[PDB]
Amino acid sequence: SDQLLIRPLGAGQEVGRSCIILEFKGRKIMLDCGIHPGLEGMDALPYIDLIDPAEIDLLLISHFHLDHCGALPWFLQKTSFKGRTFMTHATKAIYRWLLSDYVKLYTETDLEESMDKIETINFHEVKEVAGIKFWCYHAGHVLGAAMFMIEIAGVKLLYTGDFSRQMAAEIPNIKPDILIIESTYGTHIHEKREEREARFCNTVHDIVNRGGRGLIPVFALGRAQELLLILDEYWQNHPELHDIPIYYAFKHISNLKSMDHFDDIGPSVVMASPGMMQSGLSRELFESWCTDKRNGVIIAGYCVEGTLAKHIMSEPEEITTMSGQKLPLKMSVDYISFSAHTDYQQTSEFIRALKPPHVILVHGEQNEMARLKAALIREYEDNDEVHIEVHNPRNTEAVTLNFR
Ligand SMILES: [Zn+2]
Ligand SMILES: [Zn+2]
Repeated sequence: SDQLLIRPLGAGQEVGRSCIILEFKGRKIMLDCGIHPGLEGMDALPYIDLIDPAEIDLLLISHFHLDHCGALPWFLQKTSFKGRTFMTHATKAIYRWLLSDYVKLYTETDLEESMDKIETINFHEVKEVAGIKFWCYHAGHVLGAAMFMIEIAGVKLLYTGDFSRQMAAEIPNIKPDILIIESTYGTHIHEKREEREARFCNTVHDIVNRGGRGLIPVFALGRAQELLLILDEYWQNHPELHDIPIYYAFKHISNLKSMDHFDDIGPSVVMASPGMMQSGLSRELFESWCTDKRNGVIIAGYCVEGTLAKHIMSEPEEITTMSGQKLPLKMSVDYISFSAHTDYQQTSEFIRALKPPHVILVHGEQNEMARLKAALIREYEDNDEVHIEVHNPRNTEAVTLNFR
């Protein structure tokens, strides 16, 4: 029998800095290498100290979001890592653009110097490195997102990275022995898409109707363009809103460039990034509008601990200006999901289709992940013909499996 070891260095019982180590029959693989959106500098990095970069044969990146590849430039240009790295074409493209803008660990120089060290891979195409065969499936979630299936000595493991089944994620016909899957939404169930878009539109409407400024923080394109389509349509069907502008930083939406390139007048809707409001325009606008109860913000994506958007949802009496000033939070705050992750029914169905004897949960808040684990254990705790062990390792903790 051969022993297989899986160990999160990031995203273990948390969302952020996804980086999971896999060790089997002499090979070592790293799955993702991102940073924690809610942490600063070196503290926002996975615990790559526990390992020797030089011993990593393969590095696979699921998608372009920062919590999955935010720390790559650093890893590639500042450690003893001399292995091979792979991404899908689109992922790599958006990588340079996205990580660059992130540069407001490494520098613009390092990023451009890592591009050469990153190989691309097409979907449904088998690649081989050090006796490790791998290929990817569409993950849904975002453009270019991939779920890597890995095979070593006949043992197969599927890593979902981040995925959605609502472009929908493919369900592999090839059954893996091990499944590493995201736990973002835990046991939550997503509300009907139509009810979601209606509540989103009615909330935006309420804000501008009372003379308010409505802020909609969004990232690169995790749903940005989709929301613009929803609002524009709604505006078309409501002539009484034609004089209320909608800016994006279509027939009713105009593009904005900066807080210095737009007039902040009467009621309006402004969709700006970053989605989690740590800095940038979304944060500046929030700081300029938070004291007026007529205004409102609508968080349309999942927000990691440590971020302003997440804190705002706790409905604090006051907020902290980037400059350190204290401002009262009077604008309304609403949360309507559009982050594109699977909910419990979708995760459950995915796992039921593949029936992996071993399921390893990552990328989920501790408590959310614990309920998912329990609910999954409960699902197969009844039938004795399907044995599935669910693991929820903390960062640094290893899961050990023996094969053959
Ligand atoms: Zn993601
Ligand atoms: Zn993620």
